[PDB]
Order: sequence, then structure tokens, then C-alpha cells
Amino acid sequence: SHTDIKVPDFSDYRRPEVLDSTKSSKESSEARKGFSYLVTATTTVGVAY
Amino acid sequence: MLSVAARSGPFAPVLSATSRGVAGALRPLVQAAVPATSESPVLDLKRSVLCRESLRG
Amino acid sequence: TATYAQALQSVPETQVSQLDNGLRVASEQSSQPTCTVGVWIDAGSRYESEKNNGAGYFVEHLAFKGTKNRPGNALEKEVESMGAHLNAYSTREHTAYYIKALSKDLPKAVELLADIVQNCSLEDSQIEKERDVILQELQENDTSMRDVVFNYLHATAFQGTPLAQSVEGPSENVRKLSRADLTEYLSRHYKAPRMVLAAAGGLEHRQLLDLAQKHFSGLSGTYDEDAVPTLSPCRFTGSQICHREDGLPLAHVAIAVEGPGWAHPDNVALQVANAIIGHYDCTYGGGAHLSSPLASIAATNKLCQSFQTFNICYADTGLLGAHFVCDHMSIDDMMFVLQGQWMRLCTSATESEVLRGKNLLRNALVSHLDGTTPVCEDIGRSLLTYGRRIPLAEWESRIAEVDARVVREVCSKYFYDQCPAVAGFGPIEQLPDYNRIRSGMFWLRF
Amino acid sequence: TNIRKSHPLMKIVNNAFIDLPAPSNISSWWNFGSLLGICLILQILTGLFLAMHY
Amino acid sequence: VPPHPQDLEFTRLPNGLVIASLENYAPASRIGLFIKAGSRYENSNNLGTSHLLRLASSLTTKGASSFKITRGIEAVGGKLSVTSTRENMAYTVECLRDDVDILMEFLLNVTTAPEFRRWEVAALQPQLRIDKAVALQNPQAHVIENLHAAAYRNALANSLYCPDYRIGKVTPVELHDYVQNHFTSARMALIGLGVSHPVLKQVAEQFLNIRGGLGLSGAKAKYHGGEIREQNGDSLVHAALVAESAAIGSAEANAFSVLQHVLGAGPHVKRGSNATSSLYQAVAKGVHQPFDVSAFNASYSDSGLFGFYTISQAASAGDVIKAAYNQVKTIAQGNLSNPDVQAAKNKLKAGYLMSVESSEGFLDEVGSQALAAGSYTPPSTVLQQIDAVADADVINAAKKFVSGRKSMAASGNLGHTPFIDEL
Amino acid sequence: KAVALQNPQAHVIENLHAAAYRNALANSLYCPDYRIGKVTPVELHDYVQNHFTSARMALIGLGVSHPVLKQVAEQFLNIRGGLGLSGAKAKYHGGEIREQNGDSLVHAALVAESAAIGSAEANAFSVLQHVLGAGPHVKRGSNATS
Amino acid sequence: AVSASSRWLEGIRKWYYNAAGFNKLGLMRDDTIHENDDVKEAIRRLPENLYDDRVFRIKRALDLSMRQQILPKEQWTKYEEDKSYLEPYLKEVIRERKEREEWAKK
Amino acid sequence: WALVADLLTLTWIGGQPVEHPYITIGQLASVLYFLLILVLMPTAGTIENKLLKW
Amino acid sequence: MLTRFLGPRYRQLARNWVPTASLWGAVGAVGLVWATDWRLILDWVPYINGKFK
Ligand code: HEM
Repeated sequence: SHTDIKVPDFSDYRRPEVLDSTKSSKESSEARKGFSYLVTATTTVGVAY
Repeated sequence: MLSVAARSGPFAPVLSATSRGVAGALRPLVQAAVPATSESPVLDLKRSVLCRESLRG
Repeated sequence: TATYAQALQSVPETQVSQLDNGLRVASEQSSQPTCTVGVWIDAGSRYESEKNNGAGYFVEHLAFKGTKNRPGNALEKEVESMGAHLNAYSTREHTAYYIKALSKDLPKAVELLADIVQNCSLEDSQIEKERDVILQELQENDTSMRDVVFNYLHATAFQGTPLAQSVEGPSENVRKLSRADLTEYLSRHYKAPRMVLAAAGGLEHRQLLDLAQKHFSGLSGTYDEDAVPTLSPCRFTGSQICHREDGLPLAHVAIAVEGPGWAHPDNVALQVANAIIGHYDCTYGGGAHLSSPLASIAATNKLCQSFQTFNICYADTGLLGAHFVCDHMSIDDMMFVLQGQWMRLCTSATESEVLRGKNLLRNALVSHLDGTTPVCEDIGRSLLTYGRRIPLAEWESRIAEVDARVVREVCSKYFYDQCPAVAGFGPIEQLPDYNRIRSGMFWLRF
Repeated sequence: TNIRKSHPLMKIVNNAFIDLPAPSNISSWWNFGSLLGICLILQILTGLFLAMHY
Repeated sequence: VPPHPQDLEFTRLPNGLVIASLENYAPASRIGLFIKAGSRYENSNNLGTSHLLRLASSLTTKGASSFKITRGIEAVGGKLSVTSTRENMAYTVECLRDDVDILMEFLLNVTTAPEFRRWEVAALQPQLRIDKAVALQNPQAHVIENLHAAAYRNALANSLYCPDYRIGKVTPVELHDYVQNHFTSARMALIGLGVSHPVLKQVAEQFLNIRGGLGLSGAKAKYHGGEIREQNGDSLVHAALVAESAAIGSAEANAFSVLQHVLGAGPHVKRGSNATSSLYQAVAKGVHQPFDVSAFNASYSDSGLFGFYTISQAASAGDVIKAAYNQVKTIAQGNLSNPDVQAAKNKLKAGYLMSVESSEGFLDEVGSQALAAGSYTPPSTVLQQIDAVADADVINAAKKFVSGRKSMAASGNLGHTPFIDEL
Repeated sequence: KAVALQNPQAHVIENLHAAAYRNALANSLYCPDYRIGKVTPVELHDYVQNHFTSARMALIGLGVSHPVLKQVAEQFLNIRGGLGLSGAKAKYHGGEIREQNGDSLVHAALVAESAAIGSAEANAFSVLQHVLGAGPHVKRGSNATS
Repeated sequence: AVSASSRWLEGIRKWYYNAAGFNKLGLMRDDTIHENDDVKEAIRRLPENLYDDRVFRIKRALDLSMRQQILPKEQWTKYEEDKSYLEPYLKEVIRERKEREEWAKK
Repeated sequence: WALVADLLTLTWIGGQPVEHPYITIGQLASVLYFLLILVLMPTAGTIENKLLKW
Repeated sequence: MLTRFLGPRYRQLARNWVPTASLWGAVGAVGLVWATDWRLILDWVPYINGKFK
């Protein structure tokens, strides 16, 4: 009855690298953390200036 | 046909250094589950069930 | 008097044969008057679709309840009369059917296992009886907060994949699985290359092979045939499921990063690391004095009723982390200490503690493989996953290799700056926000 | 309940100056802390009134 | 080919200490010290002392600190455990082959040099409450504990778990007094697995030569009979009905053990109907609700308890007990086939041999044997002893149950649970 | 309960009745611990409806007139849809309950089935009580006639 | 054996004891010890009788210190009568810490 | 009290010209300030411990 | 009293944190050089020669 708890579809909100259910996410975690940390890096550079 | 508890019936308790406390006996509970709803206090104010230090490489 | 090293060499070789079938037949001979015999199948909920899900578990309920040669209770009557024990399990990847019997009863034990695995009746009246039995077991499983969080952990970590599914399946599937759904499962899955006949105890291999040729001949020996799937890889997702229930007296939390598969060599060093963090329970001797800093602080500060490390393995993926049970005001502290230990091991694992982790694994492995039953399970499962039995001396060589550098590299690969999967059930208001869990996966000082 | 004990502001005054458990036996030499505080407020008040004209 | 197995080696010392060892050339070793120090050796003035002792194994000793015991054992990946029955305490120690000496030293310090420091004793007292609460979350533990208190005047009447009134009240002197009285050479057995006999014999002569304790094996357990009834409302009624049977090691005990398997012990099949279980089938005839039944068999040094245990719905408790009691009555009246005894003998023989498969099960069996009998009996002579039970012995054992003064314990909603009287 | 059970006599007399009776007089005056928190509004409503009825009731007044009581009883105490009268019948059984305490003093009570109230036999029991000795008559006395 | 040198060594010890002056307040030596973690643990381990005696001695001394008074000379604690009641508790606490510290080295 | 009196001496030398007796005694008082704190007071505490058999 | 922190565990913990301590030293030095526009170092950085004459 707890077994009726499926997690709802997040395909609407997912990054394009992690839409494929048959693909490992490990293959794109470096690129995806890369992008978001580059944002914070670029910001800190700008704020330091 | 010795051992008091492994004649299967009377109660043994175990404490350990590294391993969880046990109580064991031949009272029944395996064929008690089989016709069903024993809605058991499993991880209420409690312990942990089945034997740890039990993993492969 | 013998060394530990000598003693590992003295453990006898697992003999393996293959039938023309494709059915692998494998044994470890010992002195024992008793044996365990069984069939290990590459079948479980990972092989099932949304419509199929729970079929293997349904088959488990029917497997012992009548065959074509022994109808109704007649199999039960034979097992009981010889003093034998008949058991089954279904995981996500593996199904097993096994007999504990006297060694002299190995011919009938193999005979019965063949009859179960090939010639199961699935009488329509029996399927209907089992429907109500499975539903009550679902109602039961619901009360087990441990079973619930682990189902939730799978359901969130593996999301859109067949590894998200429970073994037992949803209640609607239980009520609408027909005989034809089950027959199709058994036809597709219970094929000789995908199954292993395993034994441990007081038997010769030759005798096991002869019985395999007697009773398992003509599963696949003209057939095998078109449409198989291999297993598609299962996407892991960094995610959180939070079943808030304040009526429940203690919180259950399970947290895991993506493990590698069964196959992967760095499972060994991950297990060394997991042994260092260890397990705890409120009934352990040693509060303050326990070696594990998580165990020591959890005992001293009353953070905990229990915790456990785990490394659950599937083909090409896993769940690596930790489960704990605690009071509503203790979740935040438990997480902080848990994550700090992962971060400590990633960055700054020292040598003495790695040796302790190594020794704990050596003791765990030898303690586990003690009895006909755990050794038989190890034969059956290993041949499915690895293809060989990996001998105790090999595991030793793999454990010995692990030092502090190996712990810190291998931990960094899986733990460091990685998205965990989180499952929470119970009084979970003080369960840290996911962003704040995520932030615990790296250290700013490093 | 008292007002003094649980009012969020009066709480702080209570725990610092009223209900604060103090050693029975502290001498003359323990007077200098309050006296330093007095000295600070004295320097503040006179100083402001000097800053009004300086 | 494995190695052809070594035989067990066995030695009684003049002081009465038994030493038993096997060299199975195994990567891990197991050492047990088995002591005639279980809860039966408590009196009215010191109840729960052996509980607190069972919980005190990693406390400071003369040769190793609390900290050293915990860290030194954990460093080599070892275990230290204490298993108690009503008769025995069993101090077990597991490690790899190379580490036996450190684990031996720790084992010897726990059992022969404990300090029971007042502050370490005090800090431990709340562990009694936790350990009891965990154990008593199985309804079976409260039932079997009440069952013995109902059965016995005396000694086997004692709980394995400390009485609540005693939590916080068990003293350092009582723990010291319990060890001095009971952890002596004549009351002790040193059992080793994957150690040499000379190394054990050397340990026993050097470190286990103690006597100023007590003369042996009881106050004598006075069977009494009676009932304890615990209202619970607990969804399911747990009930146990028993009579005085046979002391362990008597031929009569073997008749009781076979009777147990006629009537039905545990299940053999995952989710099975228990077709060859006499009690199960007799209850199942007239009871259509969820239930369980088992034959109960507890044998001791100087007494035994035999009968049955029932889990049922509150309203069905009476029906289930009476159906089960009548099925034993059918066997007492002589309605027992030779195939039934032969099946039951097969279940016993297989069950025992499986019970001694692991190191854990073998060591407990060898330890208990050494305490109860003063000997080791190989599996083939246990099996010979089982075989010698005639059908008439099984009938007679069932007859002793039916005519014997009864003991009963029940927990649940008891509005439909009968009163010995009413059976 | 905790206040009442600080007299050892209350636990003894409560155990004494549970030992004595199968049934009904076996019930404790005080709620069983497992039941604390579990007694429902419906059970209280059910208890009043079943038991607080005209046939099971007596209105007693001291320093009020009989007409004022009679008026109260006819106007406000005309209830019946309850139970038929005065028991399930109390089945005497016998037996023992034993509570280890270590309590410095042993409190013990030993009893047999005697006589129902209002029988002439009950009066014999009441006299027997005073032969044997009930409470003390003298402050600090040796109880000479007990 | 040792006679003349020992009494002089004891003499300087006894002289300093009197000049220290905690005995004028009825304090024992062990009452005056700075409460670090080792010391707080030693207090905790004290038996009932010694714990309570310790508190009364502190209370009576703090009371005197408030009034800036001392005991009558009769009632001063004699150097010879000064019971080192904490020392064996404290020594054991130190020994326990040092073992933990050695284990933490390896 | 030797420190306090050293500080009194240093306050005296502070208020006087950089000339004959005042230079060398100012140097000696400066040495003694750092000698009392860094060396002499921590040696006294150790001696006092040894004296009390502590 | 600081004999406490001498032993093989503490040497290994020193070895583990040393690339990090030196990389933080690198952050601090380049940070101080940048924030003060420091002359001696920044004349020698082959782009960022925006003084010239
Ligand atoms: C924020 C509060 C303060 C204000 C607004 C303030 C303002 C003043 C002003 C306007 C003067 C110049 C007038 C004069 O020399 O008489 C002065 C001088 C002085 N201030 Fe303050 N003051 C403050 C607190 C302080 C404190 C805390 C001290 C340190 C104890 C201090 C030490 C003095 C001294 C020594 C002088 C020189 C007095 C003299 O000899 O004429 N003042 N301050």
C-alpha cells in the first residue's frame, strides 16, 4: 500500500543530460556541477572587482 | 540431545560488545505470520533486526 | 598451529559444471551430515514492467503450493517427512529456492527443486487464495518503518527506472495479475542459462551433476528462443522523499549516493570505509569507548536508537550510504555527524582506522560463510553476478591492498560533492532541507 | 509566572542583574566591572555634551 | 577433497573444570567460557544480579580498562558476547586465527578479574531498562517469563530479566558476590574452536583455578503449578500450557523431544499449511481465523516443562487451547501410528544436525553438554539415543502431560481465555 | 492510581480480588495501566446509559423534605434503556497473586468465600471478624481481646 | 630507615602548609584544587560520604571568606590529619585519559 | 606584589628625563616585568605544587 | 603537555592536510598581491603590465 507510492514525473524540470532513464547520470554530473559552480565562480570574481 | 535453548523452547538472551541484543526460543512466529496481520512493533522504541557484521567483499 | 593465511588456502575449491541446457551446476564439498541445495535465478522486480510488477513475488507464493506430479500439499508432506526445510526469497535482481536437508536426502531434494522450478501448477483457486495473502502482507509491511524507507529510497533514487519498483508491487497489480501474466513471467525468465543449481555440504560434485542431468534436462535444450531483453542501466537521481507522519514515535532516515555495480573492484574499499563508520544500536555495550566516532558520539549524546551503513549492489549501479532511527529532536545532529564522517574519510582517513575496517571485513566475511546455507547462497549469487566463485584468499588479497590512500580516493569518487538520495518517514520536521544535506557533501576547508 | 522572567526583554535584565546566581563571598575587587560600566556611560554622556560645542 | 576432520579433544581436571577443543582448520576462532551461573542461582535478596552481570562484560577489570576491552577487540574486528539461560552464562569471543591471545586475555579478565567500580556500575543501571524493554516487545518473552514464575516455587521461577523494582538497586558487592559464588572451576567449562588443546589446557591451569563458591547445580527446582494472567487487550492472545516433564540427559527427555515433533514445533516450508503438524491440523479443523500453535519443550538440570503455545484472536483463545489440548489427549489415549513417530524422529535428527552446522551452534552445544553431562556425545550417538525412543515412550510422555498438575501463562484480551479449571 | 497505590494495602486487596474471582468482582477499582489514554467518550456514554437507570438507582437526602426529593425523582430520574439487574454473577474461583517488591514489610491477605450481604450467614461472618479482631480500640494498646 | 633529612623536608612542607592558610578556613588540600575536566570527573566518582563532607567544607569556607573571618585555632586542619581523599580518584582519571591519548597516537 | 611595585617603578621612570640613574634602573625594571610574568611566577606555581606534594 | 599530538596518526593527518594548507597559502598570497596592487610581484606577471611608464 506504501508500494502504491510512485515518485511523480519530473521530466518538465529536468536538465537535458538527465532525461534519459536508461542513461547513467554519472556521465553528466561533472558537466552539470561545472555549469552551476562556474556561475558562482563568475559572480565571486565580479563581486571581488 | 543437549543444549537447553537448542532443545528449542526456553528463552536465551544475548548482549554483545559490537552486536545487537537477542532473545530466542520455540514459541512460534514464522507460521504465525503465515495466516496474517501481525502488525508488528518493528523499529518502535527498539533495537535492529537480523545480525550485523554480515557483509561480503 | 596454522596461520589465518594458511586457513584460507585450506578452504576447498568450488567445483563448477555446465549442462547442455546452459544450467550451471556448482558445489562446495565439506564433511557435514547436512546440506543446503538450491536454484538461483537471474529474475526479480528489475526485470518487470509497470503491468508485470509483483509477478515474481506472486510466483513465490505459489511455488510451494502444488506441482503437476505432487498436487496440493504433497510437496509439503515430503519435505516435512524427511525433516527438511524449504525456503524462498525475491530481491530486485535475484530469486532463490532452497532446501536444507540431510546429505543422504540430496537426490529427492534436487528432484523436488526441479519440480518446483519447471512444473508449478498455478491452480486458479490457489492464485485467488494468494491474492488475499499478499494484500495482508502489504498491510503488514506498511507497519515496518525500515522496509518503508528502503522502498522509498529505491523509489526516489531510481525514479523512472525498474529499480524504483518494490519486489511485491502495488496493490492494484496484486488484485489484477492473471494466470497468463505469471505463465509468461515463468516462460521468459525461468530459462536454464539464467539459472544456477548450488549446493554446500556432505556431497560429491559428480553426484550433483548426475542429478542435474536427471531432473533439469529439457528446460532449454531445443528452445531458448527470440525476444530476450538484457537489463537497461538505471539512472540515479539526487532527490528527496519526505513522508511526514507525526503520529509515529521515531523518525527513519535513509541516505545514499550512487554505488557502482556488483562487478566493480572498489566495492571492497567502500566496505572498509563503511565498517569504520560501522553500525550502532542502543543495546550495544560501549557508549563512549566505541571506535567509530559516529557510534561513540551517538551513544554519548543520545542521538540515536540505531544506525547502519550499507552498500546495496545491483548490476552497474548501487545504493551506498546509511540508515538511522532517532527521536524528532535528533535528526539534524545525526545527519551532521554522519556527513562529517563521510567528509573525514574522503579527505583525511588515517592508517590505524583503515586496518580496523579491514579486520572487521575479514571477520564479517568468515563469520558469514559459516554453515551450508550462507555458503550455498554465496555459490548461487556469485555465479549469477561474477560468473565465478571468488575464493576467500582472493577477497583477502583485495582487502589487504586497501590502505588510507585507497580509502580516501575511493570515498572521494562516490561521496565527495555528490547528490545523495534521501528518504524520510515519521516525525521528520527537523530533517535538514535538501540544499543543506547537499552542502554537507563537500567541505569548504578542503 | 512573573512578567520579569519570560518577557523577552526583561528576561535579559533578569538573568544579568536580578536572578543571576552570584558567589556569596566576592569582595571589593569584584566592584570594578560595574565601575568600568559606570565609567563608560560617564564618558558617553559628558562626551556628547562636549561634542555639542567642540 | 577437504582435509579429513580432526576429532574433538576433551579433558576433565581434578578441580572439575572441563576443557573441550576442536581444530577445524578455519580462518576464525571461537572461544567460549560456559558457567553454571544463570538466573536460577539468584534468590529473593538479589533478583536481576545475573542480568546486570550479562550487561557488564566491557566494564573495567584488573588487567584491562573498559576502554581497552572495547578498542582492543574492535581493532582486530572481534566480538565479545554473553548468552544467558536460566542455568548458564556463556562468555563468547570471536576473532581471526592470529588474534586468539588478545581475545583470550580479555576473556579471562572479564570473567576472573572484574572490578565492578561503583561509578561504572551506576552508569550501567539504566541499560537494564532498555535491554528489558527491547526483549519484552515480543509478547512471547513476557509469557515464557510468567510461565516459569507460575511453574516454580523457587529457582527456575526467576526471570532472565531484572524485576523493575530492582533497576537501580543491584550493588557492586552483589556482582562481586555472584562471580565469587558461581564463576568457579567446578561450575565451569572452557570451549575452543580452532585453537589447540595444549593452549586451552595451559589457559585453564594458569588462569581458571578458582574455588571458594557453592556446591553444585541447585537449590533444587520445586515444581508447583498454577497460572499468571496478563490483561493487555493486545489484538492477539498469546497462551502457554505446560506440565512437568523430564530433566535433561534422562531417556524420558528424548521421549518428550520426539513428542514435540509429533505434535509440531516450527514450520518447515515458507508459507506452508503444516500438513504433518498434529496440533496445527487439529486447531485448523474448527478454527478458520488466523492462529498459531507449537509444542513447547524446555528441559533443565532437575526439571522440565512440556506442552503447547497458542497465538490466536481474543474470542478464539478458548477454542484453540481446547482443540490443542484434545489433540495431545488423542496421543495419550494411544492413537499414534509408527509412521508419525518415524517422521517426528526424522525432524528431530535433521533439526539437531542442522543446529550444530555453524561454529556458533557447535560451540553452544559443546558448552552446554560439558555443563549438563560432563561429556561430549558425538552426533551419531545423539541419533542412536533418538532412535531408541519407542512409540510407547511417546504415548507415556503425552500421558504425563494430560495427568500432570498444570502451569499456564496468558497475555492479551482474556475474556475468552480459560483458567486451567476450565480445560 | 499512583496516590492510591502508595498504600501497599490497595495493591494487595486489588490482587486479592483478581485471584478470588473469574469474573466481575475481579475488576480493579483503578484503571489498568494499558487502558490509560484508551478509554473513549463512547464507552463513558455507554456506561451511563447502561447503568445510571431508575431500577439501578437510589436518591438519598439529608435535611431536605420528602416531597422535594420525590418531585426531583419523578421529573429528572425517569430513565430506562439499560441492563437487567445486579450482575453477570460473580464466579468465585480461588488462587494466588504474588508481587515481589523487597518492600521491608510483607503485606499478605488470605481469604475464602463467605456470605452475600443481607443473608443471616453474613452476620455470623461479621461477629467472627470481631472474635478474631478487626481494628484497635486503644491508642497504643496490646489488643488483649484480639 | 630515613630520619634527619626527612623531618626537614617535612618541615618545609609543614611550614608552607601553614603559610598557605586554607587550613584556617577548615579546608583540606583537595578542597582547593582547580576544577578542570580531570578534577570534575574525580568529584563525580567520590562516594556519598566524601562528596557531602567536601561540600560542607567548601560552604563553611566560602561563608568565612564572605565575613573575612577564620576558624578558631583548635579547629584548623592539621597537616598530619590532612586526608588526600581525591588524589587516588584523580590519579585513575589521569591514567584513563593518558591511555585514550596513546590509542589516539597509533 | 613584586610586579605591582615594578609597575609603580616603571610609572616613576616614565615620568622622568632620559638621564643617569633612571636609564639603567628603567632597563632593570623592564627586564624584571618580563622576568616576573614569563619565568618567575610560573616557577613559583610549580614549586608551590611540589611543596604541597601535588 | 603537547606530547599528546606526537605519533604516527598525527603525522598522517599532517600529510593529508598539507596540499590543502599550501593551496590556501597560494590563495592568500595571490589575494594580498591583487588587493594591494603589489609592485614587486606584479611587474613580473607578463600580462598585467599596466604601468609601463
Ligand atoms: C562616545 C562618547 C565620547 C564622546 C562623544 C567624546 C567626545 C570628546 C570630545 C568632544 C573631546 C574634546 C573636548 C575636550 O578635550 O574636553 C574629548 C576629549 C577627551 N576624551 Fe572623549 N568622548 C567620548 C568618550 C571617551 C572615552 C570612552 C574616553 C576614554 C576614557 C575619552 C577620553 C577623553 C580624553 C582623555 C579627552 C581629553 C580631555 C582633555 O584633557 O581635555 N572620551 N572627547
